[PDB]
Amino acid sequence: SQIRQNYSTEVEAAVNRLVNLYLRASYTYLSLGFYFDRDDVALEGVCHFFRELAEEKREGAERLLKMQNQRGGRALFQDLQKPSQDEWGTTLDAMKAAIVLEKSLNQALLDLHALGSAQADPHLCDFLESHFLDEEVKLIKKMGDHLTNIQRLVQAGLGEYLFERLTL
Amino acid sequence: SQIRQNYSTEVEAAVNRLVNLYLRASYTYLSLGFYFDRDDVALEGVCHFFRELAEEKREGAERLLKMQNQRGGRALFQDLQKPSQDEWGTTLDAMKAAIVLEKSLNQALLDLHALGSAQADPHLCDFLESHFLDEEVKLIKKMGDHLTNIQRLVQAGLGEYLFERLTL
Amino acid sequence: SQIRQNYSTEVEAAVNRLVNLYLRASYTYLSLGFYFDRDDVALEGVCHFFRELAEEKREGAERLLKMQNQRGGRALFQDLQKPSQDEWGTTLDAMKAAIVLEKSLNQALLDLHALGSAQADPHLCDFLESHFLDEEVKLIKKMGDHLTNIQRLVQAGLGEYLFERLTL
Amino acid sequence: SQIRQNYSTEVEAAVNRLVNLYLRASYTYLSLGFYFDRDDVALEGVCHFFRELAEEKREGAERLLKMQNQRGGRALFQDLQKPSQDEWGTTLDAMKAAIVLEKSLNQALLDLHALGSAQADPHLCDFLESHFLDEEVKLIKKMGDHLTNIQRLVQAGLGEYLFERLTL
Ligand SMILES: CCC[C@H](C)C1(CC)C(=O)NC(=S)NC1=O
Ligand SMILES: CCC[C@H](C)C1(CC)C(=O)NC(=S)NC1=O
Repeated sequence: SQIRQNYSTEVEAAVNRLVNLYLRASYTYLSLGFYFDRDDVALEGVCHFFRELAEEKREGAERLLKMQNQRGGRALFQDLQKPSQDEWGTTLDAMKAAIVLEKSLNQALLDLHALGSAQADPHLCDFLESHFLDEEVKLIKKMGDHLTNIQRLVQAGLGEYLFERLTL
Repeated sequence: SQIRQNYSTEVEAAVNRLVNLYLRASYTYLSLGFYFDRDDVALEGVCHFFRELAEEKREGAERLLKMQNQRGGRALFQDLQKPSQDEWGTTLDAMKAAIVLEKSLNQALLDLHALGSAQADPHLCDFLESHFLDEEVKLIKKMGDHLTNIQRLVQAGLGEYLFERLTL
Repeated sequence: SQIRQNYSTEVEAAVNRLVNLYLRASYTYLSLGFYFDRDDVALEGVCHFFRELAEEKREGAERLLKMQNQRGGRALFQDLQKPSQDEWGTTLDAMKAAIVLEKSLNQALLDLHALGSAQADPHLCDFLESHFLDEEVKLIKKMGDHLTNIQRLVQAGLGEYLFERLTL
Repeated sequence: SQIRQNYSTEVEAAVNRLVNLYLRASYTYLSLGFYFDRDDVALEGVCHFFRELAEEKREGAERLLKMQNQRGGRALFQDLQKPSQDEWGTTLDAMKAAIVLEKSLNQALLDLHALGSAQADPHLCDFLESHFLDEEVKLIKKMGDHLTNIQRLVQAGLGEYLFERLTL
């Protein structure tokens, strides 16, 4: 590539993997969103919460793809694995699964940052810090807060309704 | 009729029956609405929900009557049977009865559509699809969502109050 | 399902398959979009054209999922297969592949409509006609128009630049 | 210096060198700009492109000088070497020379960042990342895109005119 400079093949490949992880995360949130839209689940606040997260992860993937091109790397796409569950249980179950997912994304980000540091790639490191690392930390804090409130509310049916109405 | 074209006597009669069904549905919702306005029931959100549905069914009947005339059919009215209950019990009972009513209207619509198809009456078929079929599907989904939330809330008295305050 | 009415297991499954097809189409357009964003391809008008299509297909999938829930069907997700190519060649190659993709989506829509008709499911048939069938016909006409203009322009390099600047 | 803290003599000197590089880059773009303003070259879009870059590099130098003072370093200026060419040939030649220049600036930035990291000077590292590293990456991507389009257009005279009219 005519523009490629200080961009290692290792980082390029790791960025492609992280794109796949973000798209897969988006797909998972899509599934979570429509599960709470089921007539036998019917928690619209929860549905909206997860659908918004699907959009955020998709946007994250697109930002990574833009950066890949800006650096002269080449986007390579793989199959997107279907979400790990077909039915997501209670709001509590769903939020626990969401925090597990975000922590795995966060760890992938931290791994990529470490790689960037080892390759002496400051543009990559700054890119991750500015657009991804703090966003993940804030989202995980929010999920933790939600989990704590859901747990304190669980009269389980009553608690789930009130959380959806008054928080989400 | 000078304007009548491709409008079978079978469809004409079925449309008159569907008008009666919609007016009867409107009357039922009128009764449901005023039951929840009783001082010993006193659930204003529920009262408003059903009164709005009474207006919707009445409007549906008028749209059918307009179409009957547009096609050159002749409106024939029958007695409107009084609603099946004088007292409607809990919000849960009422919502269950409402979904039963809507499914019966929906089935009458599907039957009429089938008749239209067999008579090769595309104007009728399009009319039902554009103004009735999707409206019914959306209303039934909403009722299902309500039923699910009411059920998860039923501290029965507390649940009924919260649903009325926070959803309706 | 408490709300499910006149919704066959066959249609439910076919809708799930069509969701997968739309998500896969969205993924393909995502890949096409970022290919034209490469510094060694650099056709921004083409990139934007395909990225907008990615968004349209994704929205189509979400509308299908909403309808699945409205009817009381159950969304089931499968792996999304990666796009059929990693590199998409010229604008001409890409547009040809795009029209092939849209025709396959269109055929899946026509198959589903035929299924709906055979199952006597007028809500499904109306849903497809109102939101999908005409959109596909219009998009395919537009692509055909583009293909014809690209072809008349192909001084191949010059033609590709002018099309991107003056049409897209 | 009363304010100087954690600012090594090595970084101070490297910053002075980078100021010289940016001023020299500004001077080069000034020359490129006025070459395309010649009546026997006459490509106003190209002239404007390079004149804007002259202003950007000059601003970059001033930001470095401001930072030097903020840290308690002492600005030292050297002769500015005249640009490497008096005449810049075709738009293609000029854009190639521009990308070579930007890559050399980028490498100087990466070297300075590496120095900062080795000296444990996080303020310097953050300063470069926030104001210089991403700007360079974006500018180099843009130049690569331009080069690719110029190349696809080169009927050389015709191609050069169209690029100037329709892109710049
Ligand atoms: C908002 C969900 C997006 C969706 C899950 C998905 C991946 C399947 C995505 O992340 N991005 C695009 S472009 N299309 C898609 O279908
Ligand atoms: C816009 C060009 C600026 C110009 C080349 C130059 C260096 C010669 C510069 O970069 N900055 C200042 S203050 N004066 C100058 O003459």
